[PDB]
Amino acid sequence: REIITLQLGQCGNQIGFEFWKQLCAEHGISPEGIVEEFATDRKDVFFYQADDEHYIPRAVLLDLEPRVIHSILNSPYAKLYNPENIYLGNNWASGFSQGEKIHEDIFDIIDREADGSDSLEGFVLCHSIAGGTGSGLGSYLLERLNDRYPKKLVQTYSVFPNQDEDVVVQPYNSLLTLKRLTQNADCVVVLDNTALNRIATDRLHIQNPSFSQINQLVSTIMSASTTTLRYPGYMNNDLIGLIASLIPTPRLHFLMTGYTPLTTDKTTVLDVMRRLLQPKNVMVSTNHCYIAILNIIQGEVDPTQVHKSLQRIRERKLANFIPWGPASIQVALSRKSPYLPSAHRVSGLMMANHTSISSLFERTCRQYDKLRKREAFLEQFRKEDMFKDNFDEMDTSREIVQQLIDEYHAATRPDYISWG
Amino acid sequence: FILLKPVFHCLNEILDLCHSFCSLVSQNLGPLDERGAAQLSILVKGFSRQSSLLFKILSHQINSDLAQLLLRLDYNKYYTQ
Repeated sequence: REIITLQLGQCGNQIGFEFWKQLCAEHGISPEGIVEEFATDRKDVFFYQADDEHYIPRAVLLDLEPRVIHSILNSPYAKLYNPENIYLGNNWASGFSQGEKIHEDIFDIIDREADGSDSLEGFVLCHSIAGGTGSGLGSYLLERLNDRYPKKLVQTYSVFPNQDEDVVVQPYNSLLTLKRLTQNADCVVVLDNTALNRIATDRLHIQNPSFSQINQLVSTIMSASTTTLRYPGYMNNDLIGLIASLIPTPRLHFLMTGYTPLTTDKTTVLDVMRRLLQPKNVMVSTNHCYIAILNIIQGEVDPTQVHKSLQRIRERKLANFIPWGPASIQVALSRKSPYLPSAHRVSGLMMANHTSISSLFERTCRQYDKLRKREAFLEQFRKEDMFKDNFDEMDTSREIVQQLIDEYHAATRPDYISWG
Repeated sequence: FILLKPVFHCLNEILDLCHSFCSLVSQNLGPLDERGAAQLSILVKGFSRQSSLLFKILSHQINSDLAQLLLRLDYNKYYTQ
């Protein structure tokens, strides 16, 4: 069915706008919005279709004190959207309380596109973790759309703040938002700034204007992850069947992402599979290993070569991973997109459950604990104190993510007959 | 796989247990006290039995039916089965 996307945060609104630019380049529309007669493709799961010849993308544009949204206005894509949902803090708790006081009218904006379409499948949350304006508010609406509708699917697009230590309040914020993503979202697509910055410094020569480049990298990822849904495949071409294969344990819903062209600014399948398994073509940063991998192909692919290629990785002993179930590596095939200039014809995807990211989590679980011993880096905001007078909800969230780390460490081994 | 009678004669029972399983779990989303746990243990042991029998039957010999085995055996958990 149809999928509604919601973007908040300034960085989130930017990457949502660039994503819709990428899809306007993808789909049979002009940059004004008007249909082009050159075109197979479906424009229904992400675009509301009138006959106003300007098919409006199904995005909910919310903000706090619009600054970059003015720059979103000065563009030729100002005729692509106008659903009139633009409305005028620093912490998780302050942003949570500010989202608390105005919940009725933003939820009326949600109920508007809920009543606008008749079929409903999923909500994509475009959000940055511990981002200030995004944090608190995004966790609040995440709690509310899961509590209000238990029949739909919740997916999130999320980056990870990592700068190798400055914001001293970030481990509290990420800790609480990770609780809310684990208990109020069914699947989370995890990215970080650091690995994409590393790959960007690898391909280009960039130090200062990194943001403008990594946005392009992210948008290529999010378009690629939706090519199987927008163009009709037969495997996991709905969101529900896609997420139903990727979760072996209901606490594990974090998906690793890669992309086989590391630079785009002939091939057989075993080549791109082996290039795919390398950690440098991976976009997300003791024995730590995958539980189950799904890889998705896009290009001119002969069908018998994929069988030989999977046989090749079986013979390589590149499978030095060992979970406790026979749920295995997964191949899928979709077409490369027509209708646009398409360089580097065959390109790959991976969607995998990897426990190396738990190290990333425990770094936050390290940092907050140190600040919890010092008690000088909570910054003592007034709404933060009124919202929780004892600050034991952060301690309870630390307990939940500690159980999450123990369940990860049990999921690494082939011994999960007992709970971890 | 309808002319080859053994693999047919176990995959039909895999299909028979699945309908009972999905009907059984949907009755109680709480704990199972109508002896559904009793049938759950029997069903998982019988499923392991039937799956190992069909794995021996697959191992005519078309490249596709043998080819399916290696996808599930990438992990080598049909290695000890």
